[PDB]
This record gives sequence, structure tokens and C-alpha cells, in this order.
Amino acid sequence: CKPNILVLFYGYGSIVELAKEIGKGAEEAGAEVKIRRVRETLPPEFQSRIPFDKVKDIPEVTLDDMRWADGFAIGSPTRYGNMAGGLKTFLDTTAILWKDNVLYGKPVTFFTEASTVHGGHETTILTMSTYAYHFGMIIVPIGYGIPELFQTTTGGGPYGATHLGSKEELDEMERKIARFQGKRITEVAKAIKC
Amino acid sequence: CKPNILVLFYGYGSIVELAKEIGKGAEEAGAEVKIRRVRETLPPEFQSRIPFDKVKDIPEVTLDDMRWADGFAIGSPTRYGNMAGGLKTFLDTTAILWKDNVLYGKPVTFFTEASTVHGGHETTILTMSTYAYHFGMIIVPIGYGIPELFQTTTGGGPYGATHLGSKEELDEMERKIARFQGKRITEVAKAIKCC
Amino acid sequence: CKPNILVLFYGYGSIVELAKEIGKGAEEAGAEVKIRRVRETLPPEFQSRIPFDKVKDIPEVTLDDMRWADGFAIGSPTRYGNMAGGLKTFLDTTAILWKDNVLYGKPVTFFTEASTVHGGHETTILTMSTYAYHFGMIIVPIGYGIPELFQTTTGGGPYGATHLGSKEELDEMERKIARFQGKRITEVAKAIKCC
Amino acid sequence: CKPNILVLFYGYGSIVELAKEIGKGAEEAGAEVKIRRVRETLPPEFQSRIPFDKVKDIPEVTLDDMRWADGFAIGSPTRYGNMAGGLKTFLDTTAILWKDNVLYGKPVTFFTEASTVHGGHETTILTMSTYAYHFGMIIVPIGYGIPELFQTTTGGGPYGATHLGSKEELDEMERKIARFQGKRITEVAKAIKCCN
Repeated sequence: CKPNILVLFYGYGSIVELAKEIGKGAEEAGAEVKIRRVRETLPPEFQSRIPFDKVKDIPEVTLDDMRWADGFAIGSPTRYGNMAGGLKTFLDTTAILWKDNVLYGKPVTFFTEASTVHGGHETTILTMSTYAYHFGMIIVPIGYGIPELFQTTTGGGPYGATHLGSKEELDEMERKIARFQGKRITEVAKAIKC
Repeated sequence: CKPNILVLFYGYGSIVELAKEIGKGAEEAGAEVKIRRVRETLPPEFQSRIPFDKVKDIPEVTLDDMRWADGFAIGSPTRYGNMAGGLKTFLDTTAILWKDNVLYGKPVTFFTEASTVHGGHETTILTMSTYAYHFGMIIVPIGYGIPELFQTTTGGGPYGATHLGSKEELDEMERKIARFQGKRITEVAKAIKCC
Repeated sequence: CKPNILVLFYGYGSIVELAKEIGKGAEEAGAEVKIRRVRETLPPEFQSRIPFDKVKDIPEVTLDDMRWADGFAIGSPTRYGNMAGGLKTFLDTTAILWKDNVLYGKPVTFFTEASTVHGGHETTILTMSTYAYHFGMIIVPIGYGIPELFQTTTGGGPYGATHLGSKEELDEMERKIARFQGKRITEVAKAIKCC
Repeated sequence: CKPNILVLFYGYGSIVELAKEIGKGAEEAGAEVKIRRVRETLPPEFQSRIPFDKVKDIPEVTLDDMRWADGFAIGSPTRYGNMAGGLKTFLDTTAILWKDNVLYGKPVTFFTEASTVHGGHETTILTMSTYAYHFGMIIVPIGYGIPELFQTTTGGGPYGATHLGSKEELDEMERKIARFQGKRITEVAKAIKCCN
């Protein structure tokens, strides 16, 4: 008995390394992992500078990936305390999955990142989590499971793994915390499944 | 000295009527009112079953409408406790206005709608309010100003004007609350501007 | 094996009947249930209109009751979008349990009530949930499991079971939704403990 | 015309110094400032290690203080994403002010404190703000008014002034941000009161 973890994310920066690090932790805990991204929604003018080169290997998410999953790791870089327009759009397309209660009972964990110290590390996850209540999905926080969560001065908190700053490079603390989120969501996904 | 009020919304159903009632209530309070909508962002395979005819007279919003406004009435029907992808994507494009503090200090009020009694009437507004914090915009709730806010059994509350049901038409008490929200945003925007 | 379910609540009104109905539903799902209340924190001159004559058979909560439980049903009447001062003060005493990670991993479901239609049926649960993030407790919503959650126009919703009005008597919809929340928390608690 | 600013807070540590700085910034903006704290609600057992002597100069808040004020700076150290039980209990006693619409239309700003880097610096403010919706009070965020709000690596942010760590002493960045919040609430307070 092995859970299917879907690591879903919007973004092209440090959120990509966060998604891969979560999936790494989920694999080491013993789970089938699929890392998927959402379609871009910003008008054409914004899309010219978007670095698709570092995400060309990561496939676009289908609704079949949602059905395939026993557990979810949904993420987005903060956009003023909320998830990005890209991810929100895709979550709006899951209306058929809602009418049929496909995702009901399945666990979900949330991850984000912000440029400044307190610019959407906690609130973004709390606002994202409203989605879980409507779908009947159990929210899985990481809390203070590993010592690194007490010790971190950069990214990551009880609400979920994060990244501090604009650059795409995760430090040691942020990597340990992200992998732990992979573990925690696997453990709960295994409990509900098996 | 009269303030400009922008009523900005996503949607096609009952949300349009709420927008117009917020607009009307703001004109009665003596404000220059523009009702604008956002660019649709859903994949074309999910618009079916999306009527663009109800929004023919309502033109798309521009970024100059944002600096024009002295107050805001940002709205969206609920999409599982959050604003819709359409509104969220537009608010992402306001990153141009962010760094140079264009919207700083300007009032904002929020409104939504939900088909079920407790399925996004409150939380959608609280999750929408985060935007105001990052931009330095002051949040204007309705509270319990008019007696209709205690009396309402269908749509409307202290957080903002709502509509109950999956239908288009909105009832008497729902209409009055929306006007009061338009009044409230006008009163606060005038206070900040004319000071 | 059967899970231990603690139904913890502040209140004296209809939140008591909601607490009992959740406990009733939890034990039908096959759980060991203890219903407890929290100590009052209000200054004495505000305890005037409080009827202690109705919550005399429900014992105060201890910190080892928290240790006893495999799952939780935490509830409070809305106090302006947040929980009541009594429940909040109790949760502040659980600092030692946080430090030692006693409640880590345990499921938790939230419930509330409000006298007015959109006066804290959704937001109160959302603000209560932050507690669970800091403790690493998995949050259990009810969503739209039973068809009663679509059909209800009074109390109860996806965020948790609620009551509309000031009176104590719950209606048929509200009682079924509260019973379902007890069933849900039990199902999740059984999965984490035994499975 | 001069606005009255009430700085209301729970706590005994670095939250107190945050309250004084917001008071100072409001005074420099040109307002009468009353700094008040709330009654303790924690049971005797959990009052073993509390320095009351740090707050003995600051009087307890009364319901008259809420009527007096034209603007509010309400704060509390984070208690698992929410305000402390002491502040929550006092706010529950303001039920008469709610029924009389005393605070309706008045501006309110929020501030908090957390030991860990993302352990309630911004959610505490978002949770506290629900109070303002029910009372019809208008919320005043600080956003990114001063350049220090971009720069800070310790405490402070768009949601409100904060302190990072279990230390009591605030660093330079934090005092600048706290004083700014006091300036920010005063500006809105006199705009609502005086202008019309």
C-alpha cells in the first residue's frame, strides 16, 4: 500500500525547488510523486520574460492528476497574501471534481514564499486553506515537528515550508523543512488510504 | 470636493446586480462612479455556460481606473472561500502600482455571493482583505449600520454585501445593504480625499 | 480499538446542544466520548445574564483530557469573528502541551454559532484553525458530505456545524450536520491512531 | 481639532515597548495618547513567571477609554495565530459599545509579536481584524509607507508592527516601523473626525 502524492505549484523561481524538495521528502517516506505546474494566466505582455526553461521539464497539470492523487502538496509564491492568479484559475476548473466529491477526505498541505520577512509566509497558507474546507479535504500543517522549525531564521514555519528573498536558491534550513512537509503529508495520506 | 468610486468585479450572475446597487448607493451619496469588470482567465473549455451578454454594457477595467479612483468596491462571487481566478489574475497585474504606492491610503470595501447559506459569505471577504494590507489600503466594513443588517435572513452581513442563492435576481433587503456599502465607501473616501 | 474524542466548548446557549449532538454522532461512529467545558474568564459584573443553571452537569476540562484524546471537537459561540475569551484563555494554558508536542498529529474539527445569518458562521472557524497549525494538528472540515449541507438554509456549512438564532433549540438539519461532524472527526481519529 | 489615540495591548514583554513607540509616533503626529493594558485572565497556576512590575506604570483599560478614543492601536503577542485570552476577554466585554454603535466608523490598527520568524507575525493581525468588521470599524494597515518596511529582516511588515524573538529590546528598524504605525493611525483618525 503506497500513497500517490501530487505536488502542485504555480511559479518559476524558488517555489520550483520547494516543490522538488517536498517530492523528495515524500519519496523518502515511500510515496509515488508527480510534480505538476499550472497554466499561466497573466496577459501576453507579462509572459515574455517568464523563464519557461527551468520548468519545461515539469508537465502541465491535468484533472486526471487530481484523481490519481491520494495526497496533495499545493503551493504558490505569495501574491499579496493570496495564491497567484494562475493557481486560483486552475482551482476554479476543479468544479466538476467538487460536484462529485472526488477529493473528499484526501489530505492537503500548503507551501509558499515571499521576498520580504513578513510579506505572506503565514497568511497566504491560511487563505489558500479555505479551498480545503469546501472540498472536505483535511489540512496537514507541519507545526514544529523537526528542530529546524524552531531554529530557522530564513524560510519555513508551522503553517508550511517557505523561502525568504527573491533568488531561487534554498538554504540548508529551508530544504530540511521542505522535505519534512513531504514526509508529513505522506504519513497522513497513507493513514487515510491504507 | 467629491470622491471617485470604482466598483470592480468578476462575474456574470447576481454579482453584476450587486455591483450596480453599490454604484447606485454611491451616486446617492454624491460620488463619481465607474463600474468596471475584469478579463476572463478560465480555459475556453470551461466557458459554456458562461453568458457574456449580461456584461455587454460593462467595459473591462484598466490600470488608470485604479489611480482615477479615490475609493474601491472590489467584488467577486465565491470560489471556495477565495476570489475567482479572473479577479486574482488582475490583482496580480497591479504589481506596477505596488512599488510606487499609487493605491496607498485609499479606502476599499469588499462584496461577494454564495449559492449556499454558509459557503463563502464571510471568508471570501477576509481572504480578499489581504490585498489591502500589502498595498496599504484601508479596509471599510459594513458592520451593522442599517437595521436591515440584523433583519437580513438571506444575503448580507457585517463583512460586506452578499447574495444568497444560485439565481440572478436579488431581493429587497439584499439591495438595500448593497446601497449602504456604496454609501459607506463614498463617506470614507471623501474623508481621506478632502482632508 | 476505538478513538478517544474530546468535545470541548465554551458557552451556555445552543453551543451546548451542538456539543452533545457531535458527541452523539461520534459514539455512533464508534468512539469513546468526553464532553467538557472551559472556565469562565469574564469579569463578575458581565456574568449577570449567564445561566450556569444549564451547564452544571458538564465538567471542566483538564490538561490530561487533552492528553487523553485521540481527536478533538473544539467549539465556541462567535465573539466578533473570533472564539470567546474563555476558550482562548484555556488554549493559552496549553503551552506545555505545545512545548512537548503532545497533540502533534491529532485531528481537530471546529464548530460555532451566530445569531445573525452571516455574523461569524465561517470566519470564526477559520480563525480558530490557526491554533492547529502551531500544534501540528490536522484540521478536519466537513465540506458537503451529507446532502443536508446543500439543503440547509439556517445553520451548518462546509467549515463546520453551526446554529442560527439566539434560542437553544436546534432544528433537524442542524442536528444531522452536527452528528455528521462527530462521525467525521471519529473516522479521521481512527485512521491516525489505529491504522 | 485633535484626535484621541488609544494604544491598547495585552502583555508584559517586548509588546509593551512596541506600544510605547506607537504612542510616541502618534504624539509626534499630533494626538493625545492613552496607553492602556488589559486585565489578566490566565489561572493562578500559569502566573508563576510573569513580570507585572514591567507594566505597573501603565493603568488598566476601562470602557470609558474606548468612548474617549477617535482611533485605536490594538495589540497582543501571538498566541497560536490569535490574540491572547486576556485581550479576547476584554473585547468580549465591549458588547454594550457594539449595541450602541460607539466605535462605528473609527479607524483601528493592529500590532503583534512572535518568537519565531514565521510564527504568527501576520496571521495574528488577520485574525484580530474580524473584530473591526462586526463593529463597523475601519482597518488601517501600514503597508510599505516607509523604506524600512522593505528593508527589515527582523520585525515589522504590511499587516502591522512586530518584534522578532523572545528578547524585550526592539532594534532600530522595529522602532521606526512602530512609530510609523502611530503616525499612520493618527492621520486616518483626524480625517474621519475633523474633515466632516
